[PDB]
Amino acid sequence: TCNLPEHWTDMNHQLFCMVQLEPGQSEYNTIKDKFTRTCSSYAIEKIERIQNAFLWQSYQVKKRQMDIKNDHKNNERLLFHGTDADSVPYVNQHGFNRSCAGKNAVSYGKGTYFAVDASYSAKDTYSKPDSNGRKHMYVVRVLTGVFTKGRAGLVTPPPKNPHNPTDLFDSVTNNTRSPKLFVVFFDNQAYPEYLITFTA
Amino acid sequence: NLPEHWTDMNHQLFCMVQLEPGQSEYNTIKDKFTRTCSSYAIEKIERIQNAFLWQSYQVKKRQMDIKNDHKNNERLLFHGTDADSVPYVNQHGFNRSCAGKNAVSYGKGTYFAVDASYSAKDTYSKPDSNGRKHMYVVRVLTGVFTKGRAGLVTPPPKNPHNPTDLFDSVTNNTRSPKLFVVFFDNQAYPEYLITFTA
Ligand SMILES: NC(=O)c1ccc(I)c([N+](=O)[O-])c1
Repeated sequence: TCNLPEHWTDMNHQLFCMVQLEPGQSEYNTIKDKFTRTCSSYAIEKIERIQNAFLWQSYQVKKRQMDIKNDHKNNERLLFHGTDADSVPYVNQHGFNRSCAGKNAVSYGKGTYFAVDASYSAKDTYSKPDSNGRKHMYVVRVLTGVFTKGRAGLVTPPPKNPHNPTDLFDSVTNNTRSPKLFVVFFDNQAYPEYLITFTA
Repeated sequence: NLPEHWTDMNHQLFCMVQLEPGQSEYNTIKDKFTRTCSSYAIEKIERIQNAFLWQSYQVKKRQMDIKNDHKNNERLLFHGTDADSVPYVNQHGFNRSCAGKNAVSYGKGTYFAVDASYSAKDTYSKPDSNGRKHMYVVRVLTGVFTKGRAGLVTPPPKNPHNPTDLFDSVTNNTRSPKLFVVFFDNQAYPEYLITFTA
């Protein structure tokens, strides 16, 4: 699938690959710094770039649509998502699925949740340590677009005007002034870009 | 890249286009509907021109055609809905998070019927206060399918030792499918809206 970004490595005609990043090169350093800004006490085992051509293609289609609809290109944020080891193969291949969100982690709506700070996704309740103590967190491109405060029980973002109920916000947050989380409610509004495997 | 049979929308992104009973386009839909719904009468048939939904759906179709190594992945199916959901569906498609539970559930997704008679039941195409019932004709990427189960949140894996390689959809019966369930956004494009009455 097309418009692959220039920093991906050649995939030998594969449509999906996980590429372990070389420590000390610019790309690895950039992601490490984002994580260590709030997670300096954790130890990074490796960082992998997710090269999922089909997921990227569908995400970029949604990004172009949101850029057109909102009349600007300020629609993407880089956020974090902690998950358990058993969900990692699914996310790598299929992205994030609101139908899989826990349960008790839905306080601002029934969508997929993304943290501004890696430290929040680093909680064991999200990046559940596996049998060997390894924890997993994604660095995610998220199409947050135009957002509003969320609330429990939402299944889609609220409309921007209750008298035009189909023109929706793009995401919801806990606090519009100083957001710490964003929730998106549609597939392919979030692209898992890097996987960080780390320990306490 | 919008289809050439669509009306020129003057850079608008969404339009409903009323079809004329003369046309082959109208007649094929009427015939597909009447094959199992001879007791009902069509008020109108509208072509749904939704640029963004079409783009995302066509991307998914190309991906599924590549993955399955054939082009037998799409079926034209029916979906009855209440009038209050029509504005949302026209704009945003079918949302599994909004779907009612089916009387026989083969999974938690959006349901599409082979026969218009199924979608024509008042349980799905609920009559509005003016007696109007609403049924979509939908391009659905059914792909490779298996018999569903009520607990499904996505289609099951084809192979339990490769849990991420999924069937594309599920059905009530693989020998004689009458319903298909899909579990992802942009796997179904609402192409026509039939408004009909008893
Ligand atoms: N999976 C996560 O990183 C995650 C789950 C729930 C929440 I409420 C948050 N959060 O950043 O607020 C993150």
